[PDB]
Formats: sequence, C-alpha cells, structure tokens
Amino acid sequence: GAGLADALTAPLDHKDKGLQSLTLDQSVRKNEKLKLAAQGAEKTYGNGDSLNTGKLKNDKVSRFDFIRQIEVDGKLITLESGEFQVYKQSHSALTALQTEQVQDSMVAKRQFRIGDIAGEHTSFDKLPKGGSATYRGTAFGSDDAGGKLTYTIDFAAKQGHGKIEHLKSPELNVELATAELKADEKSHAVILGDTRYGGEEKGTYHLALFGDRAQEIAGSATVKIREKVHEIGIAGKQL
Repeated sequence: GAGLADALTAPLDHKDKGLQSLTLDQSVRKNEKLKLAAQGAEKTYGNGDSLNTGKLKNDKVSRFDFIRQIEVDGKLITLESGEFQVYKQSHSALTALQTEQVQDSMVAKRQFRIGDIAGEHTSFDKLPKGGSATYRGTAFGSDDAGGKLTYTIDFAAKQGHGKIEHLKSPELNVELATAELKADEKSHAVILGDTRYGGEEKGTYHLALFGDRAQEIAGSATVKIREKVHEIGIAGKQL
C-alpha cells in the first residue's frame, strides 16, 4: 500500500511507520502554495505546513502530482506543475520537485530540484565521541532513483566522506569529498562539502545526521555537467 491518498487525507495513527511528518519549508516559498495530488486525493500546503510521511513506504520514492501557485491581486494562478517526490526513512526524509510545465516567458521545461531535508536531527553534542560509522542508502536524481550512497563518518576526527554510484548518467557518480562535521544554527550535526570527480570540484553536498545517535543521514548533492546543475537526493542508514 503506497499510502499516498492517506498521506494527504487521513490522520496519523500508531501503526504508521516513522518518519511521521515533515515541515514543508524549502519545498514551497513563504507566499506560495503546493497542491499535491495522488490516488484521487488532493491537499494544498503552504510554507511551514506538515506533510504526513508516516503513511508512505520506507526506503523508496513516493510520487505525487504537484501544482505550485501564488496569488496575484488575491487570485490564485499556477506557476509550475510536475511530480513531487518523497524519499522516506525512519528518522529523516527528503522531498524533490520534478518540473514538467512552467509559465512561459504553460510550456514544457524539465528540471529537478531537492526540496526539504527533514527529520529528527541529531544534536551535535549527542554525537558519538569516537569511532566511525558507515552508511548505505539511495541516491536519486531526475528520472533515476537507482543510485547508491555510501558514506563514512569518523566521529573522532569530525570528518565524513563518501561516494555516489550506479546513477545512469555516469558523471553523477561523484566523490563526496572529505568535509567537516559541524553544528548548524540549531546545534544539529551537519556536513557541508564538495562533490568531486577526478579530484576536481563539480558542486557541493549537504548532509544532515538524524536519529538520537546519528543512525541516519540525508541531504543533497549537486553536479554540474557543462553549465547544467544536476541535483541529487542522498539518504542512508548506518550499517
């Protein structure tokens, strides 16, 4: 049961697997709305509203249709439409938007972006004080949810590194170069680094740690091919 209509319509209950919900912040700007539709249901979301991911399947991509709207002189118009993707783990989740149509100057333009990086963030002070952990999971980009993430954090050194493999576009199978594990503005544990291919920078990556002891990681990476930036969602779980 993909649980897509239920995510949009039905209250959470004790049988719904975590992650229970996420806040739509990066997925929709402060003055816009995101109308999500699937399986005959629809719900309109604004910035800061909760999406009940508990209804969705874990460790895979769930897909909805979206329409992104704004008001002009108090009346709604459509800016963009496409597919809204959610990749759900137990303490973390990612969203992404695959554009299919946009306002002209509606025309077909295809682009893909990561929206929210969400979950039960690990507090920096609650990180393991030593040892290392290795994580495995998924990398997904436009039209391709088959990639693999591998990532290792050395808690003693406060450094992480890893790689993306198996995406169909070969340039996307980048190194997630060594980067510092630091505290963000909420005292949550994060890693901001460079993507590299043959040691040359191709973009950046952002990983956040989730769970009471950093059981999960989730975030995004970018890889530029000619002038075109390809965004990739990356999420995994400790081995």
